Amino acid sequence: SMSVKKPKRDDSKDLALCSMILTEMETHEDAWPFLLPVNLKLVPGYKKVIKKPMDFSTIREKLSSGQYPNLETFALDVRLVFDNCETFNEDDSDIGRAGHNMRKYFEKKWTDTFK
Repeated sequence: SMSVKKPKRDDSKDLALCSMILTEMETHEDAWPFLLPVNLKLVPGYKKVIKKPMDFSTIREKLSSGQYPNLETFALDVRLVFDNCETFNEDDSDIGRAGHNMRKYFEKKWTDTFK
């Protein structure tokens, strides 16, 4: 509360480390469904159903331009990519499987780097 603070967690490396995690996600073989924004002209249903589209390129731009205030807002956008994928794709599809794999991969790197 006022004039009463928990000890300062060092956050000075967070930007660099989120950038490393994102690089690893970008270079995974199963990243291909997530590298670019879904083309809303060419994919029926996407625009109406997926209220907040997110992809890796868009995360990378946000990251590089100071649009994440902290490491939790970065993790929210990454999870959004996988939650959108589950909303629109069958579990038993190549894209559906890709999204499960990528989410598992991300969650391990996140825990190992920060928890």
